Amino acid sequence: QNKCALVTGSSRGVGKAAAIRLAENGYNIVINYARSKKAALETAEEIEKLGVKVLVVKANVGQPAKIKEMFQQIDETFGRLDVFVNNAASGVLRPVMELEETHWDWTMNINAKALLFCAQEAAKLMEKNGGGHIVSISSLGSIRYLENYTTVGVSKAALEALTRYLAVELSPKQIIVNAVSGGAIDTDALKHFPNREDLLEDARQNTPAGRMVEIKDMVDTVEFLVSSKADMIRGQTIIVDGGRSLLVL
Amino acid sequence: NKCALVTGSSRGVGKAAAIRLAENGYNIVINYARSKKAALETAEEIEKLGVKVLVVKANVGQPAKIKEMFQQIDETFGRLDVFVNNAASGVLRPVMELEETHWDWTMNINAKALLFCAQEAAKLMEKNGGGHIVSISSLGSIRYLENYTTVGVSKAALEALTRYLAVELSPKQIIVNAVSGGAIDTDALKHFPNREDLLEDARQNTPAGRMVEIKDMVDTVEFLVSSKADMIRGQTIIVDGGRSLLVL
Amino acid sequence: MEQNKCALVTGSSRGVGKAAAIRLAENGYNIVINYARSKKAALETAEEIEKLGVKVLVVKANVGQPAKIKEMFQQIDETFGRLDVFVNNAASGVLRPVMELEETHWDWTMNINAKALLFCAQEAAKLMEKNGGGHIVSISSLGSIRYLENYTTVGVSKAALEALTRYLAVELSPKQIIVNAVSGGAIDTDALKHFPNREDLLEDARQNTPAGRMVEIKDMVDTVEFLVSSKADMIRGQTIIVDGGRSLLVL
Amino acid sequence: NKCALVTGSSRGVGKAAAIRLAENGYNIVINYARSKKAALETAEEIEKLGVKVLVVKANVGQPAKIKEMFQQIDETFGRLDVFVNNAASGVLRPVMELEETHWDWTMNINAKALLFCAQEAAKLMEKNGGGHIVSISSLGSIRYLENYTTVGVSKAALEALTRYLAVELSPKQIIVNAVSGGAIDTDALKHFPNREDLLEDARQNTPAGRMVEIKDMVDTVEFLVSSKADMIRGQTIIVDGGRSLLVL
Ligand SMILES: NC(=O)C1=CN([C@@H]2O[C@H](COP(=O)(O)OP(=O)(O)OC[C@H]3O[C@@H](n4cnc5c(N)ncnc54)[C@H](OP(=O)(O)O)[C@@H]3O)[C@@H](O)[C@H]2O)C=CC1
Ligand SMILES: NC(=O)C1=CN([C@@H]2O[C@H](COP(=O)(O)OP(=O)(O)OC[C@H]3O[C@@H](n4cnc5c(N)ncnc54)[C@H](OP(=O)(O)O)[C@@H]3O)[C@@H](O)[C@H]2O)C=CC1
Ligand SMILES: NC(=O)C1=CN([C@@H]2O[C@H](COP(=O)(O)OP(=O)(O)OC[C@H]3O[C@@H](n4cnc5c(N)ncnc54)[C@H](OP(=O)(O)O)[C@@H]3O)[C@@H](O)[C@H]2O)C=CC1
Ligand SMILES: NC(=O)C1=CN([C@@H]2O[C@H](COP(=O)(O)OP(=O)(O)OC[C@H]3O[C@@H](n4cnc5c(N)ncnc54)[C@H](OP(=O)(O)O)[C@@H]3O)[C@@H](O)[C@H]2O)C=CC1
Ligand SMILES: Oc1cc(Cl)ccc1Oc1ccc(Cl)cc1Cl
Ligand SMILES: Oc1cc(Cl)ccc1Oc1ccc(Cl)cc1Cl
Ligand SMILES: Oc1cc(Cl)ccc1Oc1ccc(Cl)cc1Cl
Ligand SMILES: Oc1cc(Cl)ccc1Oc1ccc(Cl)cc1Cl
Repeated sequence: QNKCALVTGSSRGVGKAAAIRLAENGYNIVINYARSKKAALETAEEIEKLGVKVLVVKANVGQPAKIKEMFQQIDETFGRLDVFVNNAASGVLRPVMELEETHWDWTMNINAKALLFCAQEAAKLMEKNGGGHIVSISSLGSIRYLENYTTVGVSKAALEALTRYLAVELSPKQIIVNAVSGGAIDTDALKHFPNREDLLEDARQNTPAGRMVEIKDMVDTVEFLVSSKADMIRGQTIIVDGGRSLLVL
Repeated sequence: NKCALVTGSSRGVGKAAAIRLAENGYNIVINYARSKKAALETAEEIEKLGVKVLVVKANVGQPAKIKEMFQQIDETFGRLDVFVNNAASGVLRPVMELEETHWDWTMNINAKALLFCAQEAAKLMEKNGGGHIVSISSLGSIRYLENYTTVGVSKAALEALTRYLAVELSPKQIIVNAVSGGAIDTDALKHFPNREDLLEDARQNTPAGRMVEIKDMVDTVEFLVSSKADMIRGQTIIVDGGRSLLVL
Repeated sequence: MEQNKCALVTGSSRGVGKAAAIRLAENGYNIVINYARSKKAALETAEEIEKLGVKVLVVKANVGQPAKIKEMFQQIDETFGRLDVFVNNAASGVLRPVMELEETHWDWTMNINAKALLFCAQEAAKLMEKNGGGHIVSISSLGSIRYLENYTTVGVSKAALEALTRYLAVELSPKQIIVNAVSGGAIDTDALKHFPNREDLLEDARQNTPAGRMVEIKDMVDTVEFLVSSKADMIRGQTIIVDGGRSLLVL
Repeated sequence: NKCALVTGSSRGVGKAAAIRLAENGYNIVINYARSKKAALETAEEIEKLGVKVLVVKANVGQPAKIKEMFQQIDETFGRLDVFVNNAASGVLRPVMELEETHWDWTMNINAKALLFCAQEAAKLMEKNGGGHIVSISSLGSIRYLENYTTVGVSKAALEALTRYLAVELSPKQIIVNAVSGGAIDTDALKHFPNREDLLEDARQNTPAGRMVEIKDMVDTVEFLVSSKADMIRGQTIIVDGGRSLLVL
């Protein structure tokens, strides 16, 4: 058969566009979501027009038992997996002094713990045909301060560190692991930020490139990192931000 | 007089940090999870230096135990000036063998602890116009150490939390940083199946020509809480004899 | 002015630069080959590229001299009338212990490895404006940010090269010029013969790279090709490390 | 009595560092290129602290003048324990306006100088048990500062040379590191056509709620030469009030 790709959180936004790009390149697709079922089924219908097979799996990736159920479905339906894009994220955006334990656990479980358990199940499927590629999506708040972003920034720093440990430990399985970090993108996720207009204004005005990052720019780097043209890039996080992080003022 | 808490100060780096702060006149809170005998021995040594000591058993992996410990500090000393986040644990095995409990145990003790300890520290620090927070990290936050995934991932989280705390606690005049060490010959190395490899690497490959010692880590902590480092914020200072520079 | 896009690669008579130029030619770019002394190698290279059905200009220019750079870009404007891609690849160096370094060793290395990018980028930007933009990619190594034995002159020059990459990436952005770099681990090429510890570098790369093999010229060229492709237009002032995971390790 | 050299110590950070070391008991070598009166005033101030001072005119962009200066230090004091590479100059212009003379000027003074000065320092230090070398850098080494290309590129070269020197001088018992600052309101800042924007950005956006002062740079230099920083090697410590953490 043909190669298969899973993209977590692919009902909308970056994940959806990544799943479509992989489908355009001949991959069968696993679409994943937590609650936005209608958008997930609509994405699946769009992608099936390309002549690939699509499996839609509801699985909150913050719960390893749901991860394991999802991968059992992938194994039953396709019997293989070749590309895995860890893209889903959630979070609680408030000042650090107001954070509660549930806010930390929710965010860390979905955004960083997910990669460890998805990577384990992905590797077991990838070993069947000789390897594969894993790419995670991160942001500038892993290494810099974004206002109100503590829970998510800390999870993304864990995610990038996990990307390094997996990149070393899964190399014997011929699995290539890396991450792509973005500057701000005008998706539904920005609506979580009470300072949404400030972020957009800053991206529009202060990005050296002269425009904001778009979903296509993140997808283009994902595509490269799964393409076989990037097999000796390992454990790296590539920053796609139009040059915004280079500045001071 | 000012008061300092060091989590995990029954032995190793934390014990030495607490002793150094006592030598500097700070009253001390010693904290442990199970090593009570060692914690009381440490408290006895520190009272010889002429400061007061409070010993608190509190597993920092549990926010409720954290809150209890800072309630005792408020009742005993009524203030806090220095907080060193030093306690760590972990499960050291290959990534494919890790289970959810191994992740939760490690992330709760090593990284979640700083969040809840920092919130409680800040509440006490702002009573007297501020304070300093320093956390202890290692080269595995940014590089690969064998079987160290749970711990390395938690130290990367801790350094990122250090950056977020350093910005958001600045209005309270609290100065927050971290110190990352190369390998040190403490009881922690007993957790590693490759202990002898780590020591031999540190001995032979460190440019300085010797291993990092506890004293080197404490020297940087002492600098970071001294008032001479108040415009260093959110930084992780690497103390490794130059080991991480090499790319053999 | 040429109808098809045109690319310059400095130091393209052999090694990574030669391979990058052949790759760009395979993708339809007309090519400027550049060398300082290896004229025969540069001419054989151009002959292989002409068989791909693109035009090739061969220019001798020591890129450690800004005057020779200006002459080179004057030849490119005269022959092709445009430049769309510029890959700053040439390097030289003096490999010895830091205590044995003399001023001439520093000047030679900095001039060819780092100063070259500034003046080549200025001249490239002037040509790139004829068609509204372009891409500049420089080649660096792990010695920019780490210690590599005997590599002080070159490592310091590559750190300068990577900082110049960031400054150019910001300041050339209004001209729609995208500037980045690619940093490699060790590759079995003619350049390893410059190292008195060549065997130790090879043993290390072969034994300690997580990928289980050494970087090859092809892996460098694959990244170059991506960074000039239009798929990387919002990557700016970054250095992408291509080392099989080697730099991740400690022990 | 140990001896310390600080390049460019007629005014600004270099002057304050020389004063601080003199307060700590070091004999001092003051260095300048053109500000003779200022250098002489500085020496007079320092002589009042009870230490010996040597004033040496040497343009550090010229390795022959560097060699001459260290011969004078050897003859006068017979030793050197601390060397602070602080002198800098530059040409602040957009990248398209830069000429080869602007590059050579800036690179010779800011980066070439550390190589040759560290070579001569090491020959003196290794004769007497070793020493410390600290260079001063800025955020422009790793970030973009407007018009700062020549200086930012030279400072990236300086931080790389700091790494290479840290490794290769370790067998001589010489500890080499760097300190990178945010903006400071010194005479150097008047070379910037956007000085007012740098000052406003530093005052408004630094999380600490104030600008870095000369004293904060000096405090870190003092640490990095002190014995308490002997296992910090080839690191650049950022002193910027947390400014570099932000995006916006
Ligand atoms: N937008 C931006 O500016 C930037 C985004 N990022 C990263 O890009 C990635 C995608 O974000 P973006 O596309 O903007 O966000 P969107 O809100 O558009 O999409 C998020 C996707 O994640 C899914 N998801 C959320 N939680 C879970 C969960 N527990 N389990 C399974 N799926 C889940 C959502 O599905 P559902 O509705 O069912 O929850 C949705 O499909 C994230 O990792 C984000 O951190 C990085 C840099 C910048
Ligand atoms: N040793 C090394 O090579 C290096 C260590 N580090 C870091 O240094 C720090 C100290 O390690 P080190 O001194 O070597 O180790 P030690 O084993 O000597 O000391 C660990 C201390 O932490 C305490 N501790 C462990 N878990 C908890 C918990 N849940 N709650 C409260 N206290 C706890 C221990 O007490 P108890 O016995 O009661 O559990 C002990 O007092 C750690 O953060 C480690 O990550 C960093 C780099 C290198
Ligand atoms: N080989 C490796 O392990 C690695 C190499 N790199 C980098 O890759 C790049 C290419 O190296 P590599 O292909 O291995 O080296 P090679 O020796 O194979 O080729 C070097 C090329 O540079 C040219 N060159 C040297 N000096 C000048 C000059 N002054 N003016 C114009 N051309 C000049 C040479 O031509 P001529 O003979 O006429 O002088 C030759 O064409 C360099 O930037 C290097 O730092 C990076 C990481 C690893
Ligand atoms: N001010 C700031 O915001 C920041 C400064 N820095 C760094 O701090 C260091 C000191 O700068 P700062 O104190 O602000 O500047 P000042 O202008 O106050 O002092 C500069 C000193 O350098 C000397 N100097 C300049 N060129 C030479 C030369 N060729 N040979 C010998 N001495 C020379 C000057 O003496 P003379 O008059 O005789 O030439 C003078 O004593 C520099 O490395 C700078 O890059 C870093 C971050 C921020
Ligand atoms: O990580 C991100 C970073 C930025 Cl700058 C913008 C959006 C991002 O993505 C998220 C942020 C918060 C939540 Cl609740 C969910 C998502 Cl997807
Ligand atoms: O973090 C560390 C890094 C290193 Cl190189 C050596 C020891 C370390 O500390 C620990 C490692 C594992 C566990 Cl279980 C507990 C501790 Cl205190
Ligand atoms: O930069 C490099 C880094 C490595 Cl690991 C290997 C080779 C390199 O390339 C050079 C090294 C020295 C000189 Cl003189 C010339 C060149 Cl092309
Ligand atoms: O390096 C610096 C960085 C900053 Cl933010 C401010 C001043 C600096 O120092 C200089 C900058 C330019 C010149 Cl001509 C001379 C010097 Cl001393």
